Amino acid sequence: PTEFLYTSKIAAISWAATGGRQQRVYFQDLNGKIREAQRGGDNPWTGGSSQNVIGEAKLFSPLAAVTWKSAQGIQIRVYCVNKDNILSEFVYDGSKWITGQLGSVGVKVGSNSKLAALQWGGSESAPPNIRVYYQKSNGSGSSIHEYVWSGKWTAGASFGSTVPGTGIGATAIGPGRLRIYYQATDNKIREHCWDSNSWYVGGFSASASAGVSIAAISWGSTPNIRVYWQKGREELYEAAYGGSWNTPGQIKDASRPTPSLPDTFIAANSSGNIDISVFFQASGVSLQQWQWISGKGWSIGAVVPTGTPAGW
Amino acid sequence: PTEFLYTSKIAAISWAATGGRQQRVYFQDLNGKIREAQRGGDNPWTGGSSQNVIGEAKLFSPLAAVTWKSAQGIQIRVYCVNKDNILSEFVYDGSKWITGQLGSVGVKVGSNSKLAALQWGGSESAPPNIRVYYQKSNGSGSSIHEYVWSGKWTAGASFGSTVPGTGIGATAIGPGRLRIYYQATDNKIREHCWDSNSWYVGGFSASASAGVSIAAISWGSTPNIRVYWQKGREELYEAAYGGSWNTPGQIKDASRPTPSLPDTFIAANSSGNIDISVFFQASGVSLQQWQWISGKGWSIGAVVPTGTPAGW
Ligand SMILES: C[C@@H]1O[C@@H](O)[C@@H](O)[C@H](O)[C@@H]1O
Ligand SMILES: C[C@@H]1O[C@@H](O)[C@@H](O)[C@H](O)[C@@H]1O
Ligand SMILES: C[C@@H]1O[C@H](O)[C@@H](O)[C@H](O)[C@@H]1O
Ligand SMILES: C[C@@H]1O[C@H](O)[C@@H](O)[C@H](O)[C@@H]1O
Ligand SMILES: C[C@@H]1O[C@H](O)[C@@H](O)[C@H](O)[C@@H]1O
Ligand SMILES: C[C@@H]1O[C@H](O)[C@@H](O)[C@H](O)[C@@H]1O
Repeated sequence: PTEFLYTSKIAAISWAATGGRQQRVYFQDLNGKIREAQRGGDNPWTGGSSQNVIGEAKLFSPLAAVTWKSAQGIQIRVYCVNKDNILSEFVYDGSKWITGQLGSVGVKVGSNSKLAALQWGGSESAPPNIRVYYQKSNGSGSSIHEYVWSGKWTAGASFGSTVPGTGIGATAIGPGRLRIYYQATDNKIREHCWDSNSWYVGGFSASASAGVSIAAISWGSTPNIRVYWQKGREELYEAAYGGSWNTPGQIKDASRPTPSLPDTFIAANSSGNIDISVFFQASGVSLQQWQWISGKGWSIGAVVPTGTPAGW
Repeated sequence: PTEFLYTSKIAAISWAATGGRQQRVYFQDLNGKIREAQRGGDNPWTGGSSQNVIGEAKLFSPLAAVTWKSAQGIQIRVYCVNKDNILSEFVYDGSKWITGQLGSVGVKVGSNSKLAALQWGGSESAPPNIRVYYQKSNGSGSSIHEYVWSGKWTAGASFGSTVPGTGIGATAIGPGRLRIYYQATDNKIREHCWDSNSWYVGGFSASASAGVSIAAISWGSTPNIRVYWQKGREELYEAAYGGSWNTPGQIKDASRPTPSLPDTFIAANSSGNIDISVFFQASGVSLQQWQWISGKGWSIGAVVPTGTPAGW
């Protein structure tokens, strides 16, 4: 066995770095602690142990993460909720892990809410623009809320009517161009857009099993968007936009059918042009990933270490 | 969600009492603590909360339990292993929970070993005869070992060649008549017997999926024996002896197929003539039970409470 909490949420990020793609994955352990696992290039994963704790949150807390490069180094922000359901934030300032200011704002989240976050603009010469999405109530037909950081935290918009505790996918397809994916009350995955001056319902739409976990990534000038969703113990689905949307298809391995455990979640990251990883929770309890090798295809990759309890 | 540890082992006992059947179930929480849930007659289950901790063991520790009535009241013994894989025992002396003497004997157990225990003779006027079964190594072809309590703890016999960390079912079909069920290296469930003066291979045999969890109960003058086994996410199997063995059959509900989660365990209890409960771990993560109503049949019964973490 491992110390990976069953039905723990997952958050993942990655950036291209000289010497290879850098990846960081965040997950919760049996104690409610949020751990980090790291990967550089194709070398095996590291971390994921009790020495890799970056913070603590309520058990089964939702998770989201963003990153960008600044003058002080690599910036990372991890969002979660505490035992009182207060949206909280952990900060990696380029050299160490500390607690962010978001917690002091006192944003209350629905107990069964998921989280999603996106960022754009952040660089060595510019400040980041962060958006965090969450829900206030667990009831059916609830909307999605947004908190904005542009110098200080402030409430943003609210939109959509979703299934209870819907999965949420969020990606910045361009500077100031946002796309949010969630599951509507009719079980169809919908899209909300912000291109410059206002929010509006996007054209994307797809049928999915109730309660799927959702993730989204994007890159390029077109731009290209990939939306992923998965119901535990079912196969992973991918919708791809490359100027227009294709027909969603399954990503699977004939020799390893429905590898994820029931009621679990996924997370996806991307960097460069183009590397993609989709994480899921499997028997073990293990943290695994689907990896994309442009041109070739999808294959299940290396297992991420998630600790070993005492006595094993 | 709940505080029930995913893939936690389960132990269950029951006895007939004036005013209704009494049941106690033991399971592990996210912190490694062993909790107790109780049931009297047909009233809903109680306990299972952080206030119902009877002890602590390593995470994913195997469990076994026995009970009998004495002059000081209801006696219960719960077996588990600590973080150093030392077989340990919790004692309910009729009024309170304390630690047993078995731990001081220093019996080392294989990290992936399961546990089984049986008892006979214990009453208000006689001392009990307890037997605990376990394994020393996790390798294929390993044997089963026994520890004996008849005034003091001492090593017992060793027998069989099993699959790694085999499930173990043990029941006293009569005073001094023991039956142990385990899975042999060929995946067939086998039986070992002790009727009076020596151990010997029993006649029972059945094919099963590799790594099934096994439980066994017995009662009556015939006597009657029921052997249960289950692989997580598959259906429960039952072999019934009523003078001779029938053909193993599945116990299932057409409207709730394979209700257990993958890689989970079961436990069974019985009392009177005749009440039977088979516990399993389902989505939730919940502790559920199949209940037998003589003549009628099997049906999934009430859910056992296993706590609610803070923030939910
Ligand atoms: C980039 C594109 O922007 C709008 O046209 C949406 O309706 C599309 O679904 C896509 O998100
Ligand atoms: C009570 C019976 O005892 C022996 O005859 C075994 O071979 C049978 O399988 C059964 O356990
Ligand atoms: C960007 C930083 O990289 C380092 O290697 C890690 O140890 C830190 O936790 C953080 O992820
Ligand atoms: C971008 C800002 O960085 C700061 O360190 C944090 O404290 C704020 O909450 C926000 O994340
Ligand atoms: C026999 C005893 O019954 C009581 O009700 C319980 O509270 C104890 O834990 C024990 O099971
Ligand atoms: C029957 C005996 O009861 C005692 O209280 C325990 O300490 C022994 O280990 C054993 O279980």
